[PDB]
Amino acid sequence: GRMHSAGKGISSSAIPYSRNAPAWFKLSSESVIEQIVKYARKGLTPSQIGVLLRDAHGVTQARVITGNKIMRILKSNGLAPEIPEDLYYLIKKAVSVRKHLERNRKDKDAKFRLILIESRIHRLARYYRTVAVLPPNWKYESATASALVN
Amino acid sequence: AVGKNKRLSKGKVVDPFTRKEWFDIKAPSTFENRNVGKTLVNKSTGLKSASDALKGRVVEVCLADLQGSEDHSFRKIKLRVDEVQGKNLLTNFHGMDFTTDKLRSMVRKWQTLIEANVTVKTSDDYVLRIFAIAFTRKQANQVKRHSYAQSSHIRAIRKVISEILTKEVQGSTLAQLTSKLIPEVINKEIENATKDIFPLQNIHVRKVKLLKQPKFDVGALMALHG
Amino acid sequence: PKKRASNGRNKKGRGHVKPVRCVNCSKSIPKDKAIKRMAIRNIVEAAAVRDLSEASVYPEYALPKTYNKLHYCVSCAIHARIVRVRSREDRKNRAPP
Amino acid sequence: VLVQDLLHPTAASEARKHKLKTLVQGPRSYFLDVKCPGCLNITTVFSHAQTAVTCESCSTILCTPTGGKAKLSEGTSFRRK
Amino acid sequence: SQVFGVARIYASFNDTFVHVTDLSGKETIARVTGGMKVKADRDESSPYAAMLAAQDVAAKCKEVGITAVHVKIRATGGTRTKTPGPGGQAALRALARSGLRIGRIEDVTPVPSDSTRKKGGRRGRRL
RNA sequence: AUUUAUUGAAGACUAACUACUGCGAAAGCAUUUGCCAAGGACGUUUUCAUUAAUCAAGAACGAAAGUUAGGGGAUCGAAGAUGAUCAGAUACCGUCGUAGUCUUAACCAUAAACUAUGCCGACUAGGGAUCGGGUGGUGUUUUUUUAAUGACCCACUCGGCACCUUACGAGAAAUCAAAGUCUUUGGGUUCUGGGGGGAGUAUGGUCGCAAGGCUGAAACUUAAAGGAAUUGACGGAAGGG
Ligand SMILES: [Mg+2]
Ligand SMILES: [Mg+2]
Ligand SMILES: [Mg+2]
Ligand SMILES: [Mg+2]
Ligand SMILES: [Mg+2]
Ligand SMILES: [Mg+2]
Ligand SMILES: [Mg+2]
Ligand SMILES: [Mg+2]
Ligand SMILES: [Mg+2]
Ligand SMILES: [Mg+2]
Ligand SMILES: [Mg+2]
Ligand SMILES: [Mg+2]
Ligand SMILES: [Mg+2]
Repeated sequence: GRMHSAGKGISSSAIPYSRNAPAWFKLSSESVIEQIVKYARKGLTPSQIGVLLRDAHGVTQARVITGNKIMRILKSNGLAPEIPEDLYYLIKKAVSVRKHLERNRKDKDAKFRLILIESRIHRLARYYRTVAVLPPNWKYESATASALVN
Repeated sequence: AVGKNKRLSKGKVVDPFTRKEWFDIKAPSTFENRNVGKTLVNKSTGLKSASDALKGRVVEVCLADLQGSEDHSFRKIKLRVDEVQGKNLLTNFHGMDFTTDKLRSMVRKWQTLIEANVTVKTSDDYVLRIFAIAFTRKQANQVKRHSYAQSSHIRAIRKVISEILTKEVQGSTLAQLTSKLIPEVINKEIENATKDIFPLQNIHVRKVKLLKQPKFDVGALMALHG
Repeated sequence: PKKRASNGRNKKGRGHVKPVRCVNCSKSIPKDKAIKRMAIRNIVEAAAVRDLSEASVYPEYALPKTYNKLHYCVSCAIHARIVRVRSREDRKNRAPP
Repeated sequence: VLVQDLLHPTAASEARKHKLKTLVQGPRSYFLDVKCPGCLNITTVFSHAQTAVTCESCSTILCTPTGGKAKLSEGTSFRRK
Repeated sequence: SQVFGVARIYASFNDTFVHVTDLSGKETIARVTGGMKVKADRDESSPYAAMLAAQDVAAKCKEVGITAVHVKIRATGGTRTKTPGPGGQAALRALARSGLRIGRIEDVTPVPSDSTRKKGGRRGRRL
């Protein structure tokens, strides 16, 4: 794998066999759900919410404590982003590389890496457009992208 | 070959050692000896004022002969003549440096060479470039055969060496710096500070060069030669 | 045919290694392909050792050394009997003698 | 070896493997309950934390993140939950 | 009781220099080279020419007044050979046996930190 | 003159450390430090949920030499000027030396650009080293004798650059842990070849200021050209008797 590199690493989470977890956990579904939407109200993405629930609170993973997933909880409570999280992070990585390239033109490596970053952006944008979470005619172009980051 | 010269000049002698005189060279007081040897200039004729030709001479001389012991045998000391008074011409510190064989023996392979240098000014306004070298070492019980450092360790060690050199050279004058360089206390200060980062044997302070000298100010020079 | 598995050099994972000059003929050779030796010698060569030891102003003197790392091209190392041609079975020996 | 029980490996040999290369993959991490000096305030902290987890009563920071397992602060008393 | 100069033997290939100076190195006594003692371009760097030059430098430095010498043996250096030529050990042993006293032998061959370019081309000196 | 000493200027390079070691898509990358973005592996009871593999068209980078226009021009040095060697020697050797070598803004787009081994995936033998991360060990050592640390040691694991031994197997062999799982012939996909010359030539396009790059035949000619090993013979190769 590692589609834009030669790396072949196997490092991922190995989630447990019990889909109903963890039998030292006494809290209720509504308490962790209000915790989730409180974290979302102060502007945190589902990844950071899950990290905070995993470490500070004991929440093994939110799909097995509650019924649904963190993004579904946010979307149902009305705090869903206009563009998905991985697309947003790839666009802000691209805007950092373009600002550096404007400053330092002689960075051919940055030019190469920018081509890779924008290839990943177009692959996600094609997928998200094909499931209609982005409207068709959503296009990534650089002068729009510097502002879609805010 | 003696006979191949076509012309010695394009165009077309009295003994020169009678005309010269001796002069005894004196070390500053931060050295166990003073008498390092003798030097020659012309007689101070009416046009020449031979002391003035004799001012700018540097004599490099081993620390063993200045200090008596033979443990300093691999360090040389440059002594600059700084005033002439009556046949016993008076010198001053101009620079330490190692010898080629000592440095070539220290640097071996399957270990990391670590260098640092700073360009720091002292209390009496000389500008010094101090060089330091160090080399990684194996532990006892170590079975792998190379013992390299991990190149952030080197960066941290070089930071600690630079901060120690800068701290010691401000707040020392030069005569204090020579009396610090003789017993090797800087080497022990470096080894005390760096043992908690990596083992790092052979922690010698390499050459020191004067880069800019302040104005003459004869009283401090005469303070050395008692 | 391919004579050596290592291509006669030591380069697995670079693409380029910056070259050195032969000490004998000034031929440019990659640093991994060279024939590096290390010439460690006393300066007085063991025949003048008694004359200088009795001529010294010092007792107990060190008799110091010269250190040099010699870099040889393949042609000069073979011509100077530093390395020589070995048998097919004996080329695979990497140990020094 | 040409005959072996692939369905019932020994406990030692399964403990030697990587977490994904075992028979059924599962985490080797765990949770701890950590008690901070002073106020009792038991709190559950993940073993490989990635965050500077603090107890709600006071800034009495319980673990620091590292490349692997979190380093628990020195006066702390943990139990493996 | 002993008065010192320094000896400064530059023993390259193609010639050999014996050049005594004072301890400061500005005042020169008895610079005699190898080629000043033979009748051929070949033997300028011979050990025999080296010992004759060292003998005659020993004579002139004793009659000047120098009794002992600090010896600095040197090769060409730069981007050239760095091993000493054939006349080095000959000159050293000759000024040792002549009656001068010896001290503090050192090598002063100028070694570069990645010098400019060696001559010869990338194919070398093809002969 | 050469040689010695004290300083100064210039431009280039980054020795020793330097290795069957590291990073980079390749070309390539070795003084210190600061800034600017980037990346792999590891860890992970985080998050999305098929978003993937390979790739005509099209695109970014691409050693050296070369070109255009400025700067800079220390060293080496195509051409050239010369001194030898030689039958001849505008070659090898020696002394100089222009362009170049360095840099900025543009081109060029080739190399024995090589591991002469396309990329992705699964399975099939052992072994010991090492590089990066993690885990475990009341393990040594340093420091506040006790602590974390750091550096080592032992065991395991993930990812890497490789190496050694077998020959399950493969192969024409040399050899190969992939060049195996291929007449018991089907995991996915892209590119190239079809006897040797003529020939990477003509011609037509197309890119380039040029030098040239990329596409690219035929008439005709030929019975071999070639690969890997074997035994001799020879060597201005190394040893022995
Ligand atoms: Mg891909
Ligand atoms: Mg994989
Ligand atoms: Mg052959
Ligand atoms: Mg290459
Ligand atoms: Mg260096
Ligand atoms: Mg390294
Ligand atoms: Mg010519
Ligand atoms: Mg090819
Ligand atoms: Mg494969
Ligand atoms: Mg490891
Ligand atoms: Mg490994
Ligand atoms: Mg690797
Ligand atoms: Mg053949």
